[PDB]
Amino acid sequence: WTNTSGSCKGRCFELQEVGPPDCRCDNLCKSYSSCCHDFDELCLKTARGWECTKDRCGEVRNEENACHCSEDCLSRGDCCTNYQVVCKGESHWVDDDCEEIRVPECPAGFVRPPLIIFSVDGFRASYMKKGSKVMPNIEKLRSCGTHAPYMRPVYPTKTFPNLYTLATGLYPESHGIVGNSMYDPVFDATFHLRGREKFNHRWWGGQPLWITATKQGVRAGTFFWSVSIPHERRILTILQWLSLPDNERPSVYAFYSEQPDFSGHKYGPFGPEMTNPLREIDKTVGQLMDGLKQLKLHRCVNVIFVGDHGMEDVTCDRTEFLSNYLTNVDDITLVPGTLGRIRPKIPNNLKYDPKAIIANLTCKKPDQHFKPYMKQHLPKRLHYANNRRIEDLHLLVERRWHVARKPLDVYKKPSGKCFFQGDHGFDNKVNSMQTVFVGYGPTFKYRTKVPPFENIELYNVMCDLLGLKPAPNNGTHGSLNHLLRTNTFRPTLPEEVSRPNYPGIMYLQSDFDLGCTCDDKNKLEELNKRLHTKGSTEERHLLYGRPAVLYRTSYDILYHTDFESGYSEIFLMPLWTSYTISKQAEVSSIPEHLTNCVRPDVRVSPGFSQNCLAYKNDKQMSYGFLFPPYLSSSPEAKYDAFLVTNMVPMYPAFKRVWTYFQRVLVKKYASERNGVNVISGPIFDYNYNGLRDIEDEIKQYVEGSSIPVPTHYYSIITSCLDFTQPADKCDGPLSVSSFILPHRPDNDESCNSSEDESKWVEELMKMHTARVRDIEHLTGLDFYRKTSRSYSEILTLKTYLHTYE
Ligand SMILES: *[C@@H]1O[C@H](CO)[C@@H](O[C@@H]2O[C@H](CO)[C@@H](O[C@@H]3O[C@H](CO[C@H]4O[C@H](CO)[C@@H](O)[C@H](O[C@H]5O[C@H](CO)[C@@H](O)[C@H](O)[C@@H]5O[C@H]5O[C@H](CO)[C@@H](O)[C@H](O)[C@@H]5O)[C@@H]4O)[C@@H](O)[C@H](O)[C@@H]3O)[C@H](O)[C@H]2NC(C)=O)[C@H](O)[C@H]1NC(C)=O
Ligand SMILES: *[C@@H]1O[C@H](CO)[C@@H](O[C@@H]2O[C@H](CO)[C@@H](O)[C@H](O)[C@H]2NC(C)=O)[C@H](O)[C@H]1NC(C)=O
Ligand SMILES: *[C@@H]1O[C@H](CO)[C@@H](O[C@@H]2O[C@H](CO)[C@@H](O)[C@H](O)[C@H]2NC(C)=O)[C@H](O)[C@H]1NC(C)=O
Ligand SMILES: [Ca+2]
Ligand SMILES: [K+]
Ligand code: NA
Ligand SMILES: [Zn+2]
Repeated sequence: WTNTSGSCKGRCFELQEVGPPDCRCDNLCKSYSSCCHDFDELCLKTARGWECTKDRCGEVRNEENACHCSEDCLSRGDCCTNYQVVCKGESHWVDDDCEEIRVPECPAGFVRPPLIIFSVDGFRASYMKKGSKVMPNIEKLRSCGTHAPYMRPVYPTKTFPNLYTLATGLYPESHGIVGNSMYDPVFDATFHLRGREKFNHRWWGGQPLWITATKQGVRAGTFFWSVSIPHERRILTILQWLSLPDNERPSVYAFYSEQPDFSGHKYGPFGPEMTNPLREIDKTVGQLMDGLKQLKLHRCVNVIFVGDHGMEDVTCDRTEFLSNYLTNVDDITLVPGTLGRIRPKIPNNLKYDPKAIIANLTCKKPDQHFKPYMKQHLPKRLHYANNRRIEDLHLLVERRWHVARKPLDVYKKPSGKCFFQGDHGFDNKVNSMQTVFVGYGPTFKYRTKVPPFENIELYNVMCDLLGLKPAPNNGTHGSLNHLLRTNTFRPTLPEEVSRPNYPGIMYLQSDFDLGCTCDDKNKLEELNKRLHTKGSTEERHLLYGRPAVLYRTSYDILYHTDFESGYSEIFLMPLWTSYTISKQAEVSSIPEHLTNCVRPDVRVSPGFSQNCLAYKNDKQMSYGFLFPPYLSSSPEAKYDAFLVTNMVPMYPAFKRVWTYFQRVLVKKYASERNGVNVISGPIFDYNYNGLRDIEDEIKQYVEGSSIPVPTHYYSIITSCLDFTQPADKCDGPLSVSSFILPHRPDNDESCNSSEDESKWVEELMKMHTARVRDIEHLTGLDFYRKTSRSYSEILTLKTYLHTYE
């Protein structure tokens, strides 16, 4: 219980931690119904508005006013933000020319540049195009400071998961806020935007910036504002805080704006009605900057202007209804809209039949505007599976569409129209969902554009800007060093844990009883005394050094004319297979007599090899090769491609994808990019946590054997950023794209897979694009260790995501 009888006198927006039975006066008390009885009259003053007027200059101080224009206001930090402009002939910050801030210029008493995070809800990246015509203050931050053309949010692209991601550097599956609404089957409770439940700390995991700061003895302003506090008051409060005594003043502040999200929902992202909301946000920014200038802090503070997600054209007319697919939608609960999450309406209902539901939801309309996934089958880049609050059954919705349970849930007006024309929440690589980032201040670079990056990266950077050590998170610390003038983070290469063996030719064909047969032989190669020696293999095919193995295991480096690989004696297959394909490379066939050819590898003991018998006996599982016979450099070299040490288990369904990739796409990449270097390999993620499985976690083997089946196959395709130089002779920055393809028994994901592979395989691969960094997590390997670039540049490269938008 809170004793509301107390008073907020001399306590307004106090940074003091106060709890029951004492009443509060902080910027969140209203949200807790714990404000002292006079909080509003003493703390939310509104008299005379938010701006000084000529007739107010030098006034007698009336403590009833919202903000002051009296002579003493400056030293009290009470002035309306335009005080000096109206009353002292100064210029608005926005009218001042941009000037490089080479070192912080702070009043005495400031030991470090404060950080102010200015978050705008639903600010689509492309809104920035509206330029100084609409947002002159924001355009000055953007053009003069450091900006990205856009920033990638996390899925789902809604506000709660994104704001907490920004605060923690964690994926939603790790921090717990996996949606604006969610049900936790252990709590048996439902979290909603509206309601008290969300205030319960049990929902919020990880360690958000304000906690990290506090634990390390750095003072944080309040990172939450009750909706009833007008933005002008929030700004005045931050400026008031900044004027506090040296020993009370916070180092980090957060402003939040609910716009332009709401206007976007109402009017759509391209409505003429969006201009007004944008003007208002810009005005608020101008208040902050004017205020800062008044305080002599405009060349002292670092400011981050950042959005949580974008906004797409979505209207009532574009709603799919589950009732068109399912017989009883009244027995399920659906988290709806721009994503779908499905569970039984009655928790734990025994009659719930997810296999039958998914079957009815799979490719049943030719223009179907969503796709069902068991969560473990969602593209790995989304990192949306490892949490009990994430339903097993998910619907990825097509941009511009909604999914609903039944037409009852949709409310057309007499106009046949809906009240909303905008929404968001879709796949985070969708263009419309991209949001904004600008950094401005002494620690950021001047007039610099940086490539787009993910919002999970910012937590490390804000820690850097505040001299803090970040809690464990999903950012890659250093990948954003290029945004900063100073306070960069010097990364260190992870230490290799397992050294490879380099087995020579040791066994005889006679030693092998694996059930493998090859109808032909290359007897010439038996005469090559230096067969499979290093030679020039590593320098042609392993361009960026061997991947470091970062866990305890036993593996062999194997050399070949056309490829090199790191063969695991434990998983019975390569951890990685690396090869270079030149722009002019020739594609050839697998000779008919070699169709079913598999050859024992005399470098590796029979006990550490797969056996073809398992494959012959398993009527569902077939096999493929990591280095493709199609790209052999000669008929003689092609024999290497059929070694049992190049073989991996693949469902025929998957082989349709993989063969198209091996035979058609790699060459196409080489042709388009002036040669490519390829590293491919297996991934084991049976418990869908985005991390390499230990042996105990692998749950499927080839029939009758201990050959483990990968849940995915990866490929990393590198070339020279400067496409005029061949991949193998590159002098500068690299260009990379990667994939993590799901290894599945069918192609149900691909509604057109009945057609030729040229009609559907690439579409599938684009959906499963990935960062090299994703693959590192899933494999425990570390790539690009030997290059001519800085470690920081490599880190950036590893976080790159080729989105194909
Ligand atoms: C993204 O980055 C994060 C952070 O580094 C990585 O997540 C970490 O993964 C490691 C390795 O598996 C886990 O280590 C295990 O930790 C457990 C117990 O740890 C407890 O205490 C820690 C530290 O105080 C705390 O962070 C953990 O919090 C989890 O559980 C809370 C209560 O349920 C929950 O509120 C919170 O959201 C978080 O849940 C998430 O993680 C758990 C697994 O712990 C998972 O089941 C859940 O679905 C969420 O994903 C926890 O109380 C030890 O017993 C083990 O021995 C082991 O050391 C870390 O716990 C985990 N940290 C966090 C915050 O998630 C991700 O792997 C990385 N992702 C990728 C793809 O790289
Ligand atoms: C709730 O708050 C009010 C105001 O703080 C408390 O009223 C005071 O009670 C003390 C103790 O009897 C008196 O000496 C003061 O005169 C009261 N203050 C005023 C301004 O009237 C009240 O006691 C609190 N209720 C509790 C403690 O449960
Ligand atoms: C999947 O869709 C089929 C229709 O294609 C549904 O089949 C109906 O089944 C009910 C009994 O469950 C029958 O009375 C109807 O005659 C069937 N419809 C038709 C037109 O064949 C089936 O119910 C759906 N299953 C789920 C899980 O929703
Ligand atoms: Ca795993
Ligand atoms: K088979
Ligand atoms: Na299909
Ligand atoms: Zn919204």
